Amino acid sequence: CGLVASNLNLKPGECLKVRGEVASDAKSFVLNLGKDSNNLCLHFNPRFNTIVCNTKEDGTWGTEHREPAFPFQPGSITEVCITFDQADLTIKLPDGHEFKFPNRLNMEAINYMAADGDFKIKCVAFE
Amino acid sequence: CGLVASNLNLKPGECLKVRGEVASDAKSFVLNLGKDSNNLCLHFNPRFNAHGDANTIVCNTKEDGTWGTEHREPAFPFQPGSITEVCITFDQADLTIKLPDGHEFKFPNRLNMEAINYMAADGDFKIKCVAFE
Repeated sequence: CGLVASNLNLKPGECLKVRGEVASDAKSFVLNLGKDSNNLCLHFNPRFNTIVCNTKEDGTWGTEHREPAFPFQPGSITEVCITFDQADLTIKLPDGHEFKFPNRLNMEAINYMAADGDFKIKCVAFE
Repeated sequence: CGLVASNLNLKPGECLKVRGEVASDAKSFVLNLGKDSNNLCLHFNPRFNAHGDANTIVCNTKEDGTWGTEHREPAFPFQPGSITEVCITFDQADLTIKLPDGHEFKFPNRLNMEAINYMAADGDFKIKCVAFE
């Protein structure tokens, strides 16, 4: 499976920039953010067509949001940026388009990040 | 207590670039590399002080939790409160550590790691960027 990072201590206003290579045969990939594997403030699941976003609280999936698809290209290097406040997480897509996603679990920090095997993380930065 | 990363899958020849902020009160910091927390191919513990005598780079390994024979490299003048960068690569023989001034030193791959999957910083080194080149 993909890169896993803990003790991130990402605070409100701070920006998490993840650059990675989308598999040439990928039909989807996954980026999870939160406190741990069972507590996610953001399950980011683009599908090669829609973007599924959800939360997880104590292992229990929340209600999915679906955003309009982003034309991620297989075999290419793409970049996603995540910021958050008490109210919303903001997800910036490569084309500069943004959407918001509620901070339903009222997380005060993002400490956990994980990608799956369909998204090879090449670069993580905290801005 | 600092960022911890797993499933790195760093392979021979690949460069691991770690950029981070040295704590303003730091007299040293620690960056660990290996298979897991108990198995380290590199314990990178630079000790800097412009106003102290503890100036040296402590290097060691850890095998099943046990520290190996520690090596000491010449000190690097890391400045507290600054953002610094280190790049690490490896082959079967040695790990190569690239310091900010471009200076390199080597450290033996005594535990014969074929891949690095684990990295951890301490509370004195706040990682800002991790890159795989």
